[PDB]
Amino acid sequence: WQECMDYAVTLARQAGEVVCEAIKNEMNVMLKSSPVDLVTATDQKVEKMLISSIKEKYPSHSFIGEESVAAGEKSILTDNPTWIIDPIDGTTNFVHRFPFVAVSIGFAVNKKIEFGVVYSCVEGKMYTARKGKGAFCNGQKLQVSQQEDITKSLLVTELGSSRTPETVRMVLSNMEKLFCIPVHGIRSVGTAAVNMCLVATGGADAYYEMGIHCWDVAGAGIIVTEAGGVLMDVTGGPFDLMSRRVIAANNRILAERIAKEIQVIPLQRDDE
Amino acid sequence: WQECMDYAVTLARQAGEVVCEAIKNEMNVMLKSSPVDLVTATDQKVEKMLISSIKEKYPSHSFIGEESVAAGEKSILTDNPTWIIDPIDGTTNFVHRFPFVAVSIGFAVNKKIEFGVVYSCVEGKMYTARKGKGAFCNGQKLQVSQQEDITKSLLVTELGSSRTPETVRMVLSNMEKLFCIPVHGIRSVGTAAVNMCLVATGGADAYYEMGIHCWDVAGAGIIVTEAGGVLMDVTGGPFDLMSRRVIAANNRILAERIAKEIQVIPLQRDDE
Ligand SMILES: [Gd]
Ligand SMILES: [Gd]
Repeated sequence: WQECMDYAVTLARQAGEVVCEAIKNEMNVMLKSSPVDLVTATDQKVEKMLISSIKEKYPSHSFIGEESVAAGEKSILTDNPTWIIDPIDGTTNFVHRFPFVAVSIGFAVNKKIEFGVVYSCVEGKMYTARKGKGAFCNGQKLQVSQQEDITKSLLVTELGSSRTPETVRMVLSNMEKLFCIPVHGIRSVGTAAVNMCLVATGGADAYYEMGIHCWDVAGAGIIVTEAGGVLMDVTGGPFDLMSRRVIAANNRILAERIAKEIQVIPLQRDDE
Repeated sequence: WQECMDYAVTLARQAGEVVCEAIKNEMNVMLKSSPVDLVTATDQKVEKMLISSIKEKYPSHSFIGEESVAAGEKSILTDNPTWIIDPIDGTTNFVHRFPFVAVSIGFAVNKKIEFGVVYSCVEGKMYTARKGKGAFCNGQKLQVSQQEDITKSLLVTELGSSRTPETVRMVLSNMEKLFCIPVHGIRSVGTAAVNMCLVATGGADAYYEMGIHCWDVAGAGIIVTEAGGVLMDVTGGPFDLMSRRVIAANNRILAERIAKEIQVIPLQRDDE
């Protein structure tokens, strides 16, 4: 898989320069399923670029890409080597030129993530990890923080893509409960992958979110774990890449505490 | 004032260097008015260095510094040339090694901000503005976004330092109201000064917060305005530096819509 990985880094770095030059130009913003569900020609271009290049080199491999799913493709994960991608994690940020945008690539075999590559383009920060081999950022080794007291923690989360009153109310109510424990604070950068990378560096103690997709988390998941973190479902069960829910934390104490305080939202699985 | 400004820039870089070394070291974390109201020895030494360096060149100027006020110095703003400083804007970020921390220096004459310097030390971005001269980041001129439609905007805000349930509930309901217009999103990097510089670069369309202090916004206020944006009170009225409230937007159209949607939170003024 090292070869695939080596290749993935080169691809991500390259896709990153396309995003990077694009962010300075005018964009034709399109809508997908709602007025806040955005896409640009750059997300589509980037995904097409990634997919042709990998299939050209790994014809037998499968793909799960955000925009191809939007175009008809189905997000079912088999045992087969699969490339899980969000051409631009932080699409909204991209549209606004908010400087937190990543190319996210996760590689799964036997339905378990083997490596991950997350390229925060505007900062020129390359985050990578290979199962059993470490988490790095521009060659520097990552380690999650040591914090076991929630009352001294810094959390990351996002507001979500739903604008339905009932759902928003649940998301804010979950926030409120955490906030009031109290915790040191809550931050929101606008990208699950970047948020999770902040946990892998020890900058944030934990990230949680409900409503994400497998492409948003496939790359960064392994980076948190290889940095010494844990992935868990918000239900307190085992992390499930297709569940639309995640808790990425420095340790299991913090993760179970968060699971405890928040209420789950009903969501349609990515494999349904 | 150019001279003063030229000297402020130098001091910012110097203090910026102290913060950056310290961030990777073990810290002495102390409490101020509560368990979530933090201070480190770095906050204190940077502020001391700044003031003692200023007083030396300009013995007759006045100072409003966060940690000094904390120490008994009052926060009364007079016509005298006054330096308004947050030695570390984003103290909580600093304690966690969350990479958004800034040195913020505002300089006011006749109760009006004449120039501001915000150094985001970790990113290495020097933001400066001088009334009537423009706003820059590392030598590149800034300009706010042109978005006039609230439904296509990206907002930045903070949850605040209060953990009083009534208050918390007001912050979140304010958020809910904006969220549901809907707006494209809401971000939080953990520092008023950096959040405001993101508006000045056109990365975010507007920033609002109730509960900041004059030292949190004095430096960044002039950056947004010289970038072509506006400062307004939450009433839709004129910006009042000592009021603990601000709307910093690309333009008056978005500024006024936000003012129209949010409810005021009662707070003690900096001058009370
Ligand atoms: Gd995306
Ligand atoms: Gd501070």
